Amino acid sequence: EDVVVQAPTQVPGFLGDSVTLPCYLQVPNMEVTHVSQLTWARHGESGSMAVFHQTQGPSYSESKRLEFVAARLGAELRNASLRMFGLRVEDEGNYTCLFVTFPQGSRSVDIWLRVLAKPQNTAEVQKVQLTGEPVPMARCVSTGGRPPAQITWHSDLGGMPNTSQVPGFLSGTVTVTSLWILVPSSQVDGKNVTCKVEHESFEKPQLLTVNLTVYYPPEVSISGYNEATLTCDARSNPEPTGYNWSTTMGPLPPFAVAQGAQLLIRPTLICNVTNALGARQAELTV
Amino acid sequence: DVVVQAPTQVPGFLGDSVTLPCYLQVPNMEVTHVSQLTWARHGGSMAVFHQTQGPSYSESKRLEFVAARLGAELRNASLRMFGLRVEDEGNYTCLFVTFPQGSRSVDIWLRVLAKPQNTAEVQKVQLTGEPVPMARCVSTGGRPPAQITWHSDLGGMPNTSQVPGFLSGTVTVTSLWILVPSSQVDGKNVTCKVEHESFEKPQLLTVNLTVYYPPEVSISGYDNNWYLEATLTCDARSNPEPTGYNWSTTMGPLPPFAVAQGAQLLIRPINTTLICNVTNALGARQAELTVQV
Amino acid sequence: EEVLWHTSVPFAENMSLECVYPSMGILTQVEWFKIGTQQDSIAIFSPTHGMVIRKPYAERVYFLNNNMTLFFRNASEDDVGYYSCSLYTYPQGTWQKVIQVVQSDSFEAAVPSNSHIVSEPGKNVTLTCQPQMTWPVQAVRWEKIQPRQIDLLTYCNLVHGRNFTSKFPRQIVSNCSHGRWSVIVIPDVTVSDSGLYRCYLQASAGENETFVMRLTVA
Amino acid sequence: LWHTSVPFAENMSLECVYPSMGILTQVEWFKIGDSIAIFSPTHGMVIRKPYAERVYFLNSNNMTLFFRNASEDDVGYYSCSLYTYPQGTWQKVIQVVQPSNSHISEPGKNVTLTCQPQMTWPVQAVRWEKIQPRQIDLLTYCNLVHFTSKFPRQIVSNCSHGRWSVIVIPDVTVSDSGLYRCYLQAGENETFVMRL
Ligand SMILES: *[C@@H]1O[C@H](CO[C@@H]2O[C@@H](C)[C@@H](O)[C@@H](O)[C@@H]2O)[C@@H](O[C@@H]2O[C@H](CO)[C@@H](O[C@@H]3O[C@H](CO)[C@@H](O)[C@H](O[C@H]4O[C@H](CO)[C@@H](O)[C@H](O)[C@@H]4O)[C@@H]3O)[C@H](O)[C@H]2NC(C)=O)[C@H](O)[C@H]1NC(C)=O
Ligand SMILES: *[C@@H]1O[C@H](CO[C@@H]2O[C@@H](C)[C@@H](O)[C@@H](O)[C@@H]2O)[C@@H](O[C@@H]2O[C@H](CO)[C@@H](O[C@@H]3O[C@H](CO)[C@@H](O)[C@H](O)[C@@H]3O)[C@H](O)[C@H]2NC(C)=O)[C@H](O)[C@H]1NC(C)=O
Ligand SMILES: *[C@@H]1O[C@H](CO[C@@H]2O[C@@H](C)[C@@H](O)[C@@H](O)[C@@H]2O)[C@@H](O[C@@H]2O[C@H](CO)[C@@H](O[C@@H]3O[C@H](CO)[C@@H](O)[C@H](O)[C@@H]3O)[C@H](O)[C@H]2NC(C)=O)[C@H](O)[C@H]1NC(C)=O
Ligand SMILES: *[C@@H]1O[C@H](CO)[C@@H](O[C@@H]2O[C@H](CO)[C@@H](O)[C@H](O)[C@H]2NC(C)=O)[C@H](O)[C@H]1NC(C)=O
Ligand SMILES: *[C@@H]1O[C@H](CO)[C@@H](O)[C@H](O)[C@H]1NC(C)=O
Ligand SMILES: *[C@@H]1O[C@H](CO)[C@@H](O)[C@H](O)[C@H]1NC(C)=O
Ligand SMILES: *[C@@H]1O[C@H](CO)[C@@H](O)[C@H](O)[C@H]1NC(C)=O
Ligand SMILES: *[C@@H]1O[C@H](CO)[C@@H](O)[C@H](O)[C@H]1NC(C)=O
Ligand SMILES: *[C@@H]1O[C@H](CO)[C@@H](O)[C@H](O)[C@H]1NC(C)=O
Ligand SMILES: *[C@@H]1O[C@H](CO)[C@@H](O)[C@H](O)[C@H]1NC(C)=O
Ligand SMILES: *[C@@H]1O[C@H](CO)[C@@H](O)[C@H](O)[C@H]1NC(C)=O
Ligand SMILES: *[C@@H]1O[C@H](CO)[C@@H](O)[C@H](O)[C@H]1NC(C)=O
Ligand SMILES: *[C@@H]1O[C@H](CO)[C@@H](O)[C@H](O)[C@H]1NC(C)=O
Ligand SMILES: *[C@@H]1O[C@H](CO)[C@@H](O)[C@H](O)[C@H]1NC(C)=O
Ligand SMILES: *[C@@H]1O[C@H](CO)[C@@H](O)[C@H](O)[C@H]1NC(C)=O
Ligand SMILES: *[C@@H]1O[C@H](CO)[C@@H](O)[C@H](O)[C@H]1NC(C)=O
Repeated sequence: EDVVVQAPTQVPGFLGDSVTLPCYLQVPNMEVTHVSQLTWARHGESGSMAVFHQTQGPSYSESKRLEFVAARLGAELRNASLRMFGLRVEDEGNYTCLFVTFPQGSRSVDIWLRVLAKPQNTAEVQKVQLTGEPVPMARCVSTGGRPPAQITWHSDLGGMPNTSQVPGFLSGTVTVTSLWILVPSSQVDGKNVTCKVEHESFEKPQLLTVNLTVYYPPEVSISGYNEATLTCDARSNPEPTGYNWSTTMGPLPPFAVAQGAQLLIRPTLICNVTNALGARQAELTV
Repeated sequence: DVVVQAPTQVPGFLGDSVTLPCYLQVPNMEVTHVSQLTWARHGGSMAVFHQTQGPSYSESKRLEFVAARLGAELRNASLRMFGLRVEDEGNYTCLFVTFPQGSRSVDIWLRVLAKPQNTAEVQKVQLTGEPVPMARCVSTGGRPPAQITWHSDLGGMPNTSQVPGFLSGTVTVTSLWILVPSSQVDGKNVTCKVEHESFEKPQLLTVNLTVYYPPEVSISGYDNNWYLEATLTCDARSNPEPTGYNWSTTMGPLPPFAVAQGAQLLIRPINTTLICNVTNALGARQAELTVQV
Repeated sequence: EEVLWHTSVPFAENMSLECVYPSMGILTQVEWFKIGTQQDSIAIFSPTHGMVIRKPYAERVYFLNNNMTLFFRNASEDDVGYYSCSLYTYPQGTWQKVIQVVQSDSFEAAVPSNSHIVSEPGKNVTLTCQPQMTWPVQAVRWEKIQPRQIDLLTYCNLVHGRNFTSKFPRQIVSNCSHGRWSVIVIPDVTVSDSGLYRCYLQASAGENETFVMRLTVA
Repeated sequence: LWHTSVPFAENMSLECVYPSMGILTQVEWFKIGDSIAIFSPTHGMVIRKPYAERVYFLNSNNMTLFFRNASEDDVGYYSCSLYTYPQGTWQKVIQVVQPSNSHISEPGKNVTLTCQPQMTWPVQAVRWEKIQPRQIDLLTYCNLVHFTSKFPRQIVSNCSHGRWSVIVIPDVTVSDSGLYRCYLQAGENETFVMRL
């Protein structure tokens, strides 16, 4: 029976982009009203940022930033939708849309404009060597987001995360950096860790999988348990550069003949394997 | 006796490249051996140049030694920083590893700047009787914040404030020219001067004031010497401009000798108190004049 | 002020609230009561005068056989709330285990993990929880999520210190003091210690942080 | 301000042990405020006047400045700077000036040291120091509002909230035994010494 102002409670706008604040006055089918003015004001501000008179037209505080997209002279003022050009962080707030009507009186509605920024997600490996203390092994960055994006992790390894917030290239945005700290081992070498980034601007959370890289010395192993042959195999990153056979006393006995990894015994052996990280040995009593 | 010569301040621009000049002044009498060059922030080295190993940088495709070369005397440690950021603003130490004179260093303050964009507009007002903004002057995305000053013979007090610009590190300066609105200030202009380190000259922005006021009507053309043809003029001023001019008397309609011709009244060859009713978008205002023949 | 619980269980018809109190001091009385503004005593046990169950709980609750598990027979929607199992002894005074009863739909046991820790039995497991996005943090707590119940292991209030004594049947090395609250230790780990270990951080405005760590013991 | 504090003595020694990183360019000894000595692996060692008859060196990754007959004038801050490729500049600042409490031990174990504060005042700065009768060396520094350890021994410490009072020493040797002082700053200050 009464004239109601149709408008959303909140309007999500993007920084740098242009948004329209919807505000329409619903008048019942057979009800007659006279709208003579439209007013736009900010909560806490001294005056009105946009005013539209039925015969005098529009008046703006920032004439090059604001516009009445559906209000014109020589037409009934029913749509007070206002377009805001080049959104700024200072534009985030509660706005009032007013309709000066007769004989029903002024009709208002409050709209909460929220300035957002879609962050760019990047995930990279933090290649490290073997250490006792826990060090970062994965990095997940969510650059320039408003509000700051929430970064979480999923792993089959017990790694603790460290998150640090630094301001982005644009004011009001935050570059969220998240490191995945874990004590390195040969087991986690090649194994993957997933990074989940959550933000209001995304359709669904973005998942970023990262393969772990560990630089470790050789993990020496001998196979082959009256003539016999023993082979020396070791796992390292980078792969072994050199293999060497010897004994506890010193040089190889007169029956044992070796060349790198392969050793021939004719009717205690030590295998020294070297890579970029260092050299490791494996004692075997024969 | 050897001294490192470099400027105290080096100005650069956001996204642009800048060279940090630094060279070792050696007297013609003394002999020196420079084995290394080092660049570091205040207070981890940023750029290193060795006499046999050559250059080494902490950042990829961002730093470059503009003069230092292998097989040449290390005297110019001048470094070029590509694509400047607000985070790069700071004090940098330029060091020279000399023998047997020891290490010799100097400090250079790198300043990152941003040219601001200036705009100015009027603020349409009415006779409020209270001080309100009547002009606006904005200087967007400037590092450091720009200096805004107003020039007017009308008076007024400015309200300058600042908010962070589009890029983090830049500042948007907004100045409102606050004055109690009057009819006399309408149409008259106020200038805004914007001063910044990046400008070749200060920018001047002129703004004409707009005051909405009802008509200010007064009747002239009566020298008070009427004896038994003269024309009376209705002098009115309003914003928006008048839409009507109506002549009458306190008794009622105009007599046959008094003829109305627009904003003027012709008298043909008695005591009457003539009224000139002038109307505009804001309303009607009258003026009365007593005439005697 | 917030009501601190030791165990959280979902609502059920034949719902049982476990309370195993230790054999310590001169036993005076063991009692069950519903936490609220009005006095609501459920059952009171005397070591000389036996058990006494008050109305209107006399037709809803019962006991079987240092164990005071409170069993229910057809519990109503109103039985959702905070329950207390208090043990009064000399010279300690009071021992209290607070059990929280939550709605069947509101209770969540199927929560995903963030990190998987594998450990050999007998070793010490060190669990860490650092603030990631929000600071200053007002409260920090560690929980063990089981498919039918949640148990509070640690609780530290940094803005205004509170009374918290874990009623968990396992030794947990922890310190609420400044510069020590982030790390909790489980010494001489057993095969039974396998499960979900959730960390919860509470801030000023209301923004929270959850970090679930799954433990597997060989 | 400093990494090592040594009291004034007639034959005092200012210890400087730098890590074996990259390619050594030059090692320099100078007073913060004259240049004492300069070592070059290609050109050699050069000691300047009047320090030429006051200081000496004993010799590979060690550059301790020894004194013959040090006068009261030799009081202030001393700097031991290492110039290396590609790391750059490394610096150790020393200072010259004129209780047992807690006690805590098998070798090759992860020994944990905790700084329990008695004061309720919010802690803003924490610093651990190794105390010896001849020198006081700064182990770790932590600022909770807004540093590189010059000590040759490895000490693991966290600066994050809820871990700043704990410091661990991995694989403890016989030389690691001594006094460990902790200083807490809010305004108000607290000091705690631990024996090892
Ligand atoms: C780059 O470096 C300059 C110069 O600083 C010098 O190098 C530094 C690396 C360090 O060693 C400094 O000790 C050394 O001076 C920096 O400019 C200086 O900025 C500080 C403030 O951050 C000024 O310190 C003083 O602080 C006082 C309060 O504690 C205050 O009262 C002083 O103000 C008075 O003096 C100024 C003029 O200097 C005057 O305008 C005021 O009205 C008032 O009387 C003052 O702020 C230093 O004096 C500044 N020095 C110079 C030469 O300008 C610069 O900040 C730095 N850049 C970055 C990005 O780090
Ligand atoms: C001098 O000018 C400053 C700057 O504010 C100006 O306000 C309007 C006139 C704009 O059109 C711009 O020119 C400029 O932003 C005045 O200070 C500001 O006062 C306002 C209230 O009038 C404050 O607004 C609040 O802001 C918070 C969020 O920060 C909201 O939650 C509130 O609801 C409310 O909107 C504002 O904080 C304050 N400061 C700034 C920098 O905006 C100042 O009052 C004025 N002085 C005179 C005498 O005119
Ligand atoms: C724009 O406006 C929103 C909405 O705020 C309110 O909306 C109405 C329901 C009325 O209450 C209005 O008076 C008011 O504008 C602002 O968000 C709100 O912020 C306030 C705090 O400033 C929140 O209030 C408290 O929030 C805590 C935590 O949630 C509660 O425990 C308290 O009981 C109390 O409610 C309020 O909840 C919050 N509203 C929403 C929907 O989140 C918003 O800040 C404002 N924008 C600007 C820039 O001023
Ligand atoms: C302020 O008002 C004056 C006077 O109306 C404007 O000056 C005229 O500007 C036009 C530009 O199109 C020139 O061609 C004329 O020569 C100017 N003088 C006159 C007497 O017409 C001035 O441009 C106005 N400024 C602003 C910013 O509106
Ligand atoms: C009001 O105007 C906006 C923008 O022009 C438009 O999207 C919307 O549909 C209009 N509302 C009605 C009910 O006409
Ligand atoms: C001792 O510390 C080292 C390095 O952090 C670690 O590898 C080792 O497992 C620790 N030992 C125990 C028993 O925690
Ligand atoms: C840990 O987090 C802090 C921020 O809380 C950050 O400044 C620091 O660099 C991080 N440390 C490591 C080792 O990741
Ligand atoms: C991660 O590794 C597991 C095996 O450990 C495998 O099942 C899974 O498919 C891997 N994911 C990706 C994206 O490589
Ligand atoms: C292993 O080989 C390396 C490189 O030749 C050598 O330095 C090291 O002494 C050898 N170790 C043994 C036990 O032979
Ligand atoms: C080399 O040094 C001179 C000053 O001696 C300076 O003018 C010149 O610009 C430097 N070279 C470069 C490429 O910067
Ligand atoms: C002045 O003119 C207006 C418009 O014609 C009229 O409404 C008003 O009554 C007039 N005033 C007087 C006092 O005559
Ligand atoms: C308890 O409840 C379940 C399901 O409500 C029922 O199937 C079962 O018989 C009950 N168990 C006992 C021991 O009462
Ligand atoms: C306590 O008693 C109930 C019923 O006899 C039993 O199901 C429960 O397992 C007991 N608790 C313990 C820890 O023995
Ligand atoms: C509160 O203190 C009492 C001892 O006075 C203890 O029994 C009880 O468990 C404490 N409350 C909590 C929530 O731990
Ligand atoms: C950690 O493990 C060792 C194993 O020797 C044990 O002695 C120690 O008590 C454990 N730490 C804690 C806090 O219980
Ligand atoms: C450095 O050398 C001096 C003299 O040989 C010696 O006293 C000092 O202990 C050495 N430092 C170390 C850590 O070896």
